[PDB]
Amino acid sequence: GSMQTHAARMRTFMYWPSSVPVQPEQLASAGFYYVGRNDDVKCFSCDGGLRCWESGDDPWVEHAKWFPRCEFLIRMKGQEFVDEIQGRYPHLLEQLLSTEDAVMMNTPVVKSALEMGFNRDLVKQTVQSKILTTGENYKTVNDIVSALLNAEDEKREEEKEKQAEEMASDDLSLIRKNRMALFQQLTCVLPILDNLLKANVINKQEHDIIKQKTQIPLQARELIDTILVKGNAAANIFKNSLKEIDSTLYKNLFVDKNMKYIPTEDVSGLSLEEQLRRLQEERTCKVCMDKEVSVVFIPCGHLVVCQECAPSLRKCPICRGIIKGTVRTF
Ligand SMILES: [Zn+2]
Ligand SMILES: [Zn+2]
Ligand SMILES: [Zn+2]
Repeated sequence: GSMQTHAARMRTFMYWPSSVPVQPEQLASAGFYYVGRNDDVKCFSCDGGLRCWESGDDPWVEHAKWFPRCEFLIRMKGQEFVDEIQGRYPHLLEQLLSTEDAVMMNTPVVKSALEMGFNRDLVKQTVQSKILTTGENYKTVNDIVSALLNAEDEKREEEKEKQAEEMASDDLSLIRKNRMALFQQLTCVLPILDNLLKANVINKQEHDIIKQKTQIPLQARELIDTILVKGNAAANIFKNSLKEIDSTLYKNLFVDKNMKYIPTEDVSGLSLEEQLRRLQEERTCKVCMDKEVSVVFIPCGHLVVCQECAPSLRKCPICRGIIKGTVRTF
């Protein structure tokens, strides 16, 4: 409970990057403290996490958009304020679970940025991200110019990073692009799982985690995501094993590259609770391989980690998307 006081939260912002336009006082008053990496913050009350703050962001409003049941928020701002924000920006989370001259590229603000010479693709990615993470486009030219400059710097950093780490193989990329189709169509889990163990790509604890799931499809999605997290060596074992197990599936995925996906139902109509129930069922944190998954990444919408492991990740292990916030699954 050490972060329950305003004074304690302010002290954490000692390390806060001075260039972020959102000031420590605004964040701390809204219940957030600095977790110590980048510009990641968490609420002391609800444990909601938000990152990648931009000019014009109001911490109270973002708090209510994403964490409307937080007791601190409700006490400080009132239920009316929370209902108001939820009414203005409805169903932000559910939209994440559902996931070229668009309307968003043609507002006065965005045109003003384009007319200054900002790269059009950069503007598109930055605008798209803004809408998915906040439910709205840029409000002023000063805000978008500041966000675009920051986005340019992040892209440069990403370059250096991606260029210093081992590149994803073709095989890993293929598995990643066909994640959902494989969740649906892979039924031969154990031979592949045994082979990952024998290759020391996974250990016995991790082997047990996947083998003990109670239904084939539950085992299968744990296997696939574990592969995506472990990386190139796991993808290679998967590919080689599949060949011997199911020639038709191997061919579809790695040779003809013609897998067809089709959902049995549009869960998009189910309640948020039920969508999360299904997404979370017998899913184990892919980082610690011990605790249950209990976090949804914003804005990619993936369920991959527990609450203790989330703060350690800059990017989603599944899709490599930059994580801009974390919400609890229950
Ligand atoms: Zn909160
Ligand atoms: Zn974990
Ligand atoms: Zn993701």
